[PDB]
Amino acid sequence: HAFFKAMLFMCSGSIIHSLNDEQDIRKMGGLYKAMPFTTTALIIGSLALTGMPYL
Amino acid sequence: GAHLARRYLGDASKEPDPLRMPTFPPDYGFPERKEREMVATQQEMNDAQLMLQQRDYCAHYLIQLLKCKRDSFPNFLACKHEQHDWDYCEHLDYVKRMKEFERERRLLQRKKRREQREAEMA
Amino acid sequence: SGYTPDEKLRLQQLRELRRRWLKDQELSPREPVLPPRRVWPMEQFWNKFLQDGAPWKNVIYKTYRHSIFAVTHVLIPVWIIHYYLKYHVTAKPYTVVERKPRIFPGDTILETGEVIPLMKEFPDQHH
Amino acid sequence: AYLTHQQKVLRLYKRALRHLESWCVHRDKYRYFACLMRARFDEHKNEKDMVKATQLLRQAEEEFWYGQHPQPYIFPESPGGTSYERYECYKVPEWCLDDWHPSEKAMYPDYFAKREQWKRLRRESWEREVKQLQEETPPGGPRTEALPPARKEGDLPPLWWHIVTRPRERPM
Amino acid sequence: KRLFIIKPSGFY
Amino acid sequence: MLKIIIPTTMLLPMTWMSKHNMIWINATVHSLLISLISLSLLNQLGENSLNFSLTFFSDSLSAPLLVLTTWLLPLMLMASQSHLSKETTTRKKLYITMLILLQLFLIMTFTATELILFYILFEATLVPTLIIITRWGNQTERLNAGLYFLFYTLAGSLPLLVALVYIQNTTGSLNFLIIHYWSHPLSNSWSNIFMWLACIMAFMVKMPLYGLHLWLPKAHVEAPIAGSMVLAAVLLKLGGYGMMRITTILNPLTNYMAYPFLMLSMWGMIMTSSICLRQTDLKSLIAYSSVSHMALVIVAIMIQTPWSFMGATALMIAHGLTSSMLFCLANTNYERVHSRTMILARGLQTLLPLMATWWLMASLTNLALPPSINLIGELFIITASFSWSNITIILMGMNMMITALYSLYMLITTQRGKYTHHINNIKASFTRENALMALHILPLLLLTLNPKMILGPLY
Amino acid sequence: SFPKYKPSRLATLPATLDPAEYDISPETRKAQAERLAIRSRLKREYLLQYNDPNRLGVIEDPALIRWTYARSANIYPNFRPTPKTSLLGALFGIGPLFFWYYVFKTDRDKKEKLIQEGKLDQTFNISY
Amino acid sequence: APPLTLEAIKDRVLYVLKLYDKIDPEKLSVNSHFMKDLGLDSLDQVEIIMAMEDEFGFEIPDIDAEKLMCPQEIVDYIADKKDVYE
Amino acid sequence: SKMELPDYKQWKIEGTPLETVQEKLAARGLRDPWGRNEAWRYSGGFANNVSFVGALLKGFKWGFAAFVVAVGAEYYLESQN
Amino acid sequence: LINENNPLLINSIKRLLIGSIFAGFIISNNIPPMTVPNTTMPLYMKMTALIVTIM
Amino acid sequence: AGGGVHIEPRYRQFPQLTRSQLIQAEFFSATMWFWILWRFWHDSDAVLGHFPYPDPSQWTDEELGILPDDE
Repeated sequence: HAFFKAMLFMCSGSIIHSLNDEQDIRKMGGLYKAMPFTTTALIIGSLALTGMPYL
Repeated sequence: GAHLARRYLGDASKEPDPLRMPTFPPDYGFPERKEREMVATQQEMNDAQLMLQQRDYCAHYLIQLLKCKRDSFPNFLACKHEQHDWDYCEHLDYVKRMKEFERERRLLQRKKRREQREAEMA
Repeated sequence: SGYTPDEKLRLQQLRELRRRWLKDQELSPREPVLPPRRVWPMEQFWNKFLQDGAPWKNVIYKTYRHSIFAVTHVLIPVWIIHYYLKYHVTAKPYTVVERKPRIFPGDTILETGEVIPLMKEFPDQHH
Repeated sequence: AYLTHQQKVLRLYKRALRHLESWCVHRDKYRYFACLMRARFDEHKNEKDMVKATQLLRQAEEEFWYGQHPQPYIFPESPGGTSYERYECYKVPEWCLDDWHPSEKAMYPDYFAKREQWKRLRRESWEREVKQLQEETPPGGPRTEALPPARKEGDLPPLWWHIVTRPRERPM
Repeated sequence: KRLFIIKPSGFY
Repeated sequence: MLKIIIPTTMLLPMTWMSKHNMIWINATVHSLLISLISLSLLNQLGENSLNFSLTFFSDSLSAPLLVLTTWLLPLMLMASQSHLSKETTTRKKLYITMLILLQLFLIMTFTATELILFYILFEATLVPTLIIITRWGNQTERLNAGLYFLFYTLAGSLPLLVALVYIQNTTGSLNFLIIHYWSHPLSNSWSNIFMWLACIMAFMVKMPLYGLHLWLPKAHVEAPIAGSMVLAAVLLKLGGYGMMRITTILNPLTNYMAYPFLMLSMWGMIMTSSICLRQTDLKSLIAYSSVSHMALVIVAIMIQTPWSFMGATALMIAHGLTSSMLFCLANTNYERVHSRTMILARGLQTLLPLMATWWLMASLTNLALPPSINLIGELFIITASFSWSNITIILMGMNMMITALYSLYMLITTQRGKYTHHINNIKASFTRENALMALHILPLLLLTLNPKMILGPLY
Repeated sequence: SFPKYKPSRLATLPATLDPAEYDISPETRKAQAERLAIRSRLKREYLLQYNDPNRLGVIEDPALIRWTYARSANIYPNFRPTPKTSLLGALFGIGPLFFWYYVFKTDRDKKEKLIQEGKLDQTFNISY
Repeated sequence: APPLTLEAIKDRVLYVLKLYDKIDPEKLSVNSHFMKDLGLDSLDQVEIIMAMEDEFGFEIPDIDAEKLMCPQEIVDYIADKKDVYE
Repeated sequence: SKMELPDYKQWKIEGTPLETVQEKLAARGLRDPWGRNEAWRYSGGFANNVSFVGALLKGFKWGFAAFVVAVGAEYYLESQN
Repeated sequence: LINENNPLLINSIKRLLIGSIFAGFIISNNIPPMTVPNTTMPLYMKMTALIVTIM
Repeated sequence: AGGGVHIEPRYRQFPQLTRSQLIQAEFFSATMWFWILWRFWHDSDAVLGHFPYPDPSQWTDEELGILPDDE
């Protein structure tokens, strides 16, 4: 839990600072192809957080 | 499991409670029930720094996982069949665990039906 | 529904005074005028090495910084801890007491050389 | 003070769209229902009975309170936002510079000289601006807190120092 | 452009 | 002890005859020098206390408390040359005269080898103090405060005097040693109960006491800053020091006739701590905070447990050093804002960075987080109380709640938050203020390395 | 419609849907107008002293000193012994003290009742 | 966060007023009074600010919202709140 | 750079999903007054958003590509064994 | 203004990325057996670790 | 102060990316999927199951050692 849960934060921190310190989920979207590394990092943490196999 | 449904939602009198059994004698209905065996004396299992909760009959298959793992260091993927060997006997004695659970259950049904049958017969 | 002429002129005057106030909130290129400082007489070697900062120079230049940091924060601390442990902490009894070294059947104990006899034959049941 | 009836309608409409934005989230639906929200506004505009309007405001905001988002959207730099005065820690009053050591003051020569110009100018204009304030007080005390602008020429707006010299919203 | 920063006296 | 008592007196002729402006400087340096001499008493044998002579003797309880007094004298002297330098030399010299005399009585009181000898100067500390609050105080209610303080402690001192002389007429000398070795089990007769009250109420009225704590808000808040430390740092320990010294001829009557006092103190500290959570005056919040900690000391003595006394001495000296430092904190604002309302001067961390830090670890030390001896003080009492009764922890720990909320609440309200807009008098902290406060907290942290000295006679 | 909002002291009724402001009378019209007037007098005079470039002290706030005086000093001289104060003082006073006395004595008597014939286990309890 | 001058301001402002199809895309005077010139309504005048509020990402107080009546006043107010001076 | 503002006369409502709102309000009678404001949010490079699953299956193409080479390497190595 | 090209952001997240992918595989295979992993156990609560998250 | 960063802000248009930040994202998304079923093919009993679970009705009365109901 230490690995991915900490990870999910600065990835969200990456989104927050870049998109003018806004934390409301209502104000992002389309960051998949706009923020590739963070999007990959977020979904990796999300899959790890779900106990998805062999991770 | 269907056992809980048959107990709480069914005839709880015919369901063996885990805390209650073993109630009937070992050889009751078993001509010459054979005792379990322990290849490893408690001296080496105590020596092997093995946890008491792990200090079961199948622990005899466990005492060499740590030995080979220590010898296999740093290669952590060496012992695969050997580790598989231990969890198999884990399965075997685990398999023994619900068969005897059902054995006492079947004895419970057999005794209950017998008593009711003879009660109306007498 | 509506800057009234009085308040509109008020905001007009107050704006430009604030604009000029911020127009005085900067600093000159000379600013800050820093007083002279004394330097440790070893920076000359690195800064001269840093004059070009070539790939043949920067990695080696950073090596000294990484090396001195390694000695100061690892070598010196580990020495004093080991000296503290070896001759002061371990001098008193039962201050470094460790778990008994786990051994298994079929292993020779070092200080006695005795091989513990192999555990008796396994039932040999696999999958 | 007096909040006129058409003003409250404007405030309610503004808060309605903000809440509707929080509910709709997506832009196309946000523009969809806001137009529907707009459509159900302009048709009740030509009523000659003010009793209808205030009665209309009654259940309308009663609808607003029921339908308000439990987690409405606020920009961070607004009351309740995630950056509400989060930069207030860094800001420092300007008068604290008077306590600086002369070595520190001399280390910013030109700016502190300009500070002296501001101080002297404020000192001179203070008498003029207070005289203007007392010369045009509404009878029976100040009726409103609104400040009067600088009337004559070569003067400064009365009561200007703190607002003009307020610390910036980005102090660092 | 960088501008003045207002900080309390620290030399003391 | 003569190596300390005579030098302490010797400052008085010196200060009264020093130069016009050399009064503070000369007095401070020898006052620090005397505290250095008083450091000699920290050594205590594993057995009977150091008995220098029939006139004076020091134990493992008096010596840690004695050094606190001697170390304190520089701190009021260094905390007072800002609010008194505008007065004439003679009055300033008279201020040193009171402070030096106040110390001398404390030194002799803590080291008295005779119980009645203890009683005179322990009571005689009133005269130098009463002058300080009433003369140099800075508010109108200081006069009623002086009457409140003087009469409230005198109402208990006299019954002690009648009790002590009665023990003389029945058991001979009241020497602390011969009293300890010649002990008679106190019967449950009604007279012995009233004798128990007389020998106890004088000391118990002195710390605070819930019901008898009304003089602290009057005295401490209205007292001058140099005095205000003393009414909370050391004289509260006089009421303390008496307790462990006198509770050796009252056993076992203290075993039974202690529930009303134990019950008053345990529930009382929760009440008075809750006062701090909803106070308006900075000094009053500090003074009421001292009530809760001191009430914890009152609880500690009345079980007569080795662990209880063991943390009792540590708590007193740890609390005394802290309460003085917090009273320094109130003074620092008091010079600038010229008022004691808390919400008047919020936002000091932005203006005064280091003074905010000095307010920081002072608050944590009052928070009694480990390893600060405030924690080692309270935590030891918790175990002693817990062994006495398991329900105590419910009342014990609930105090740790309130002492956590108001301690940071005083911090958060003053230091953090937006600075007050209309103030423009706060200047950089004088090096006197910062240096004084470092001399408070630093030995307090330095004591954490070896609290074996401060533990007390039971250790 | 739909359920409305019922208020409480801790959860006050929002001062926007309160019927009081929605209906308006001429008496209320100057009532709020004079709220601005008295507030303007307080604000302008404070700002006048605030913006004074020679005021190097503290602008004293009468509301603060009155609040401190009323909350601290001007209370007992206005205290009058009346039933509700009398029982409240007795309840929040000796009440918890005697209540704590009972349970703690109950703990103490039960505790020493256990050990006097040996109904407790403290074989390793030595640092009491 | 790169800084911003008032030149970038009315480039963003005049853009957003040009966004209003009710507004003529070529009658954007810097002091185009919304009522006298564009002939909108106060409700539509209200509609401007939250469009501006999302454009610059910040709240405009409602009391100052109706007080803004021209593109210049909007430009002036946004410059003051963000302490824009060049 | 001076942050060159894109010209207005390129962002419209057609093609973007906002257009479905348009004729729906046309039947209502009210015309969309600010469709072009959100036109960029649905047009330009920010359109063609990947479906939800495709986010999870990101890199699957190269993943399965690395599978066969690794598995085939093991298969021959096990065949040698 | 969205951007993550800062090396500090990239390297910090990447370290936790490569950590999260393996982490458990290394640790679980490496730490000695300390409990008794149950083996005999029916399918329909074996799969439920992943069934429940599929919905 | 001075700008000139490697990026530049855009107005309502897609911001510029870089060659590194895409493939770095592509690489780790690729090897995680690599790691997903590669461990599955090398180890399936962990997720699927290691031994079958015997059925209660199936085990015989005799091997259960229940005394016959008739006597």
